Amino acid sequence: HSQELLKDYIKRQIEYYFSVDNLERDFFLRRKMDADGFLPITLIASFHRVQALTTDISLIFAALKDSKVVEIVDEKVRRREEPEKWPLPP
Repeated sequence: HSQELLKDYIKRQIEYYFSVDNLERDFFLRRKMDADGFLPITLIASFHRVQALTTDISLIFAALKDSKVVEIVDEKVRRREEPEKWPLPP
C-alpha cells in the first residue's frame, strides 16, 4: 500500500507526456526519441514533475508497466500507438 497511490500519480504524469496533446508541442521529447519512438526511462525520471514525486527507478518502472498508453523494452519507453509518427531530428 505504501507506494500504490504514488505509483498512480507517476503513471498519470508519464501518460501525459506521451499524450497526443502534449506530443504535438513537445519538440524536446520528440528529438530525444530514437527512430522507433523509444526514450530512456531515466530521461523521463529526470523531468521535474516525476522527480518531485520520486527518485525510485523500480517504482517508475512499476508505474509504466501499469499503463496501456506506453510500452517498455529494456531501459526505454515509447507510446504504444503509432510511435513512429513522433520522432524528430535532434
